[PDB]
Amino acid sequence: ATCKITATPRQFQPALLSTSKWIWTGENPIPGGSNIISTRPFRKNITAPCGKCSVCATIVVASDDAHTFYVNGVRIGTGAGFRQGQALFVALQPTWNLFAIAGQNLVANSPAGIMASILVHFSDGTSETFVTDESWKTLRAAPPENFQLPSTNDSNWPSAAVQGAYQNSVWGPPVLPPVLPLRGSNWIWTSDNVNGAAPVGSRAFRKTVNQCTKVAVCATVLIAADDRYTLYVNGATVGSGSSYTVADAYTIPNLHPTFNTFAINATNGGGPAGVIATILITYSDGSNETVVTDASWKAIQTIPQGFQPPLIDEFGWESAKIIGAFGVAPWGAGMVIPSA
Amino acid sequence: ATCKITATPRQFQPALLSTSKWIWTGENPIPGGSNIISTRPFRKNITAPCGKCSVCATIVVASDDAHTFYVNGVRIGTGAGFRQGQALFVALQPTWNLFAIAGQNLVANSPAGIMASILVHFSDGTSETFVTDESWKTLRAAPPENFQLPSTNDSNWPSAAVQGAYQNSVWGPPVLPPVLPLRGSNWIWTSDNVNGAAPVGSRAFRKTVNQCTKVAVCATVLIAADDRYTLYVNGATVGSGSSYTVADAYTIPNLHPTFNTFAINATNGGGPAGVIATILITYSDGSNETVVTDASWKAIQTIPQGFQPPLIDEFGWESAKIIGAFGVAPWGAGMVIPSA
Ligand SMILES: CC(=O)N[C@@H]1[C@@H](O)[C@H](O)[C@@H](CO)O[C@H]1O
Ligand SMILES: CC(=O)N[C@@H]1[C@@H](O)[C@H](O)[C@@H](CO)O[C@H]1O
Ligand SMILES: [Ca+2]
Ligand SMILES: [Ca+2]
Ligand SMILES: [Ca+2]
Ligand SMILES: [Ca+2]
Repeated sequence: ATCKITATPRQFQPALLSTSKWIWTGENPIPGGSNIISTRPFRKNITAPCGKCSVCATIVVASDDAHTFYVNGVRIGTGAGFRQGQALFVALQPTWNLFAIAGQNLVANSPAGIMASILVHFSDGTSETFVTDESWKTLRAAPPENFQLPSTNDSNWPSAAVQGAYQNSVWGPPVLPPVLPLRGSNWIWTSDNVNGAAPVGSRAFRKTVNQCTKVAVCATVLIAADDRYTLYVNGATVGSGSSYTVADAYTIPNLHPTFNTFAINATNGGGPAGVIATILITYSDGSNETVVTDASWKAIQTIPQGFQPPLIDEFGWESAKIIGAFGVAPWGAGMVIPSA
Repeated sequence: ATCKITATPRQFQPALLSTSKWIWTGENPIPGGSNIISTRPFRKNITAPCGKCSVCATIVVASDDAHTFYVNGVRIGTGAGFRQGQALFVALQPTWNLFAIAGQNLVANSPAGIMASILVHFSDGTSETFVTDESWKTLRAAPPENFQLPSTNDSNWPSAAVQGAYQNSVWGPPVLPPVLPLRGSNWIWTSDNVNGAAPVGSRAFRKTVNQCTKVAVCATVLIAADDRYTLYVNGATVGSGSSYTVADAYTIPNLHPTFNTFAINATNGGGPAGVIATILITYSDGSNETVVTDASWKAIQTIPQGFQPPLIDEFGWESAKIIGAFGVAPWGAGMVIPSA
């Protein structure tokens, strides 16, 4: 039923909308034509290719006018708008997954459509993108009670009707959102960072997530530092960077189910210093949680040997100091963030 | 307020009663004389020696007729009897600890007394024994409400009266109980142990305790194996043994506060095979929990590299097989267990 996960941490791979289609019901046989104010269901049971297990997914979804996105009966997000997609992350069942979307047209005589890409990551480190298209099922009626549940049978539902393609539609191509926000996160450092500068040298930072009653699956990490950083998860090297204007994103497909420690060695070459990160963890029940760099991280000025292992004694580590919320001078708000 | 713990795992050190005294109230000025049916309080605030922090304690207590033992206001155990002591384990405050005992004489015209040794382990790996004696406070009356709480002031209480010594009393010297029971634990192995024998070779076993809402302090481990074992905690070597008739006991004074993994490499030289263990973990709120070898342990027949680290992927590990409860042939119930 389950597969061994041989996937290991890697550079984050953006889900793209380029191959996706806009879908609606076809109540107006003109694609992109005038549609009535209405809410409509869309469903697709997506099976895993034989020989591997699905682990988690990066989702980008756009809508005219609004949407609610469900995975295996669990509401994962609500959003609206076709100028920019919405990023969502979710843990998956190993062999099949039911994706369901309630799409909503809010404006009379206006076009209606939903578009999504679902980039599924498999237990062996491969991935595959699935899209909204005419293989999805819909109804010419409001979403029935529990339409998003696997217990609902859609075998007799009609096929969704394609309203347009990524590069040929009334909507034009939605821009991808950032993989994760840095808004809501903080530049942190050790407490020797004062008056807008820190000493030259390397500093370590640690954050543990341990929800012992849940099952963690995948993490996505967005990180940048002035001047540079090396990132570890459970003692394993994830990646390194040396830019405070271009952030790096990583996928961790092989989290421990209950206890995970993120550790950073960040180095200041002189002058202002800080490290900032946003981390989203997916859980097997469809929930998630976000961790940001803030004062709940532990920090130390002289880095000990083994600073990155998960179960070290954190005696003598201090609370990290918040230098500023994302946006403050001198770094500003212009960080280049990878697309979701 | 707190100290760095430089103590590391070691062979368990028995708390001994040899220097302890029996105490009561002195309502009968004859020590060991006739006493009335009554319940009486006994209290002692024990301070840590300057320069170090107390971490946890091994306690042995005996009574005529019965007792309830409190530490910093928390009830830690109830017991009775002077022929054999009762073993108790508890986490401690770093600089001072209030020990309180409600002693009970159940039989009219009979002697009355309580006796305890408190072997305190300090953050630097040293230890010191404290005993019941005339420095404890008591009352010639039933225990007041909340007498065991630090908020009760005993400054005007009279001194307890010594009823006898370990080697000179009406009771004679209480025998020390085993450090931990093996009764209640099971011999386990991998599932190739069938028909009373297992293949020659080494097998690994893992058990994790992760109460993410509590603070773990110390563990005491009792273990034996046919033919031999090596024991690890959080990847660090604790000890080894090669006897199935003489069990080994260990103290782990430096647990991680929330996540601890016990791992065993046990080896069969041929014939019957099994490993058995009992583990007690103390928590900072005065509570504890016991873990025994049972089918909740994970086991594997080909031991992988890194089998002992805490956060490994346990895919492919099986539930350990219960060979029998402690006492079954061929090993029987005669295991020599270290004294508490
Ligand atoms: C992954 C897969 O093939 N799942 C199918 C399931 O959808 C179906 O309901 C069942 C009927 O026996 O058979 C399973 O094998
Ligand atoms: C470990 C120790 O010395 N504790 C004492 C405490 O018992 C006393 O109530 C308090 C009064 O200021 O002073 C503290 O230092
Ligand atoms: Ca519309
Ligand atoms: Ca700098
Ligand atoms: Ca008595
Ligand atoms: Ca043997």
